[PDB]
Amino acid sequence: ALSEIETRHSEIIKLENSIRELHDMFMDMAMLVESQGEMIDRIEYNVEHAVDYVERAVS
Amino acid sequence: LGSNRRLQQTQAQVDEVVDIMRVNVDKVLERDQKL
Amino acid sequence: RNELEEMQRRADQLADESLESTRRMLQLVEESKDAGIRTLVMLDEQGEQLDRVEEGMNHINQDMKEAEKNLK
Amino acid sequence: GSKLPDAAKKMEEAQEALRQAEEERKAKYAKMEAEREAVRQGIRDKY
Amino acid sequence: GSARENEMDENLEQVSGIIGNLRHMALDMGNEIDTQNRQIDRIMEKADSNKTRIDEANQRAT
Repeated sequence: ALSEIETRHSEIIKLENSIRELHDMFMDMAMLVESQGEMIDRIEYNVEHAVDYVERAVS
Repeated sequence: LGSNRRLQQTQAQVDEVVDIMRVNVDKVLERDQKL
Repeated sequence: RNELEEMQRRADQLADESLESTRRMLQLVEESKDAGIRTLVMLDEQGEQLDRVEEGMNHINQDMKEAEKNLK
Repeated sequence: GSKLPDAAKKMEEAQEALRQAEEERKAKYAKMEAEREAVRQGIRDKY
Repeated sequence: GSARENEMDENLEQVSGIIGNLRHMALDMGNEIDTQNRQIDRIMEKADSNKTRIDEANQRAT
């Protein structure tokens, strides 16, 4: 009974480590992507000015 | 026990997901370097 | 004897730690879901942004051919 | 009555503010990429 | 014991199901990013092409 629970417990910990690392990746992904999203906002704002300037010049 | 089989699956299931996320990290890092 | 007591006490000890491990796992997985969902929302919203950016690039291209051809 | 070097003074002073806001754009974006590649390579070497 | 087994195995099964959802989310992200990566490469080429044309058109015009 003890030897089985012992070996089972070990596999639980293995599973914990994986999930933990997986979780950390998911978090890093979100933060990293969120950061990138803000750089894109800039590029969009920047381009939209350039486009308006070009359109105004033709007119 | 039967519960060891049940557990063993999850272990392998998570391992897959990790490798998938890993590739996703690779891609987002490439996405970062382009922006 | 305290020998019985304590090898038994260990059994319960280990079992309890396993329980609390699964408790953790549950919260970690749920939090990863929030993270996942969040990420998808941002990516989708950024999708609309990028599409409008490329539309901007196409508009500029149109105005180059129109400005050159017309006001030459 | 005409007392207007004060125009000239505060004019120049604005532009000094504008020229050092250029150096805020320049310096603080230099260290922006600094802290971005730090974050990159950091994440790289942990995975 | 088996009240421990009950709750423990309940959590396990609950986790496995949710892990299934993570798999689905992971793949969606993969595809989403791939699509956006290509889009960024096209925007880089279009921007560069437009900048070359604007340099020429401006320079020649005035």
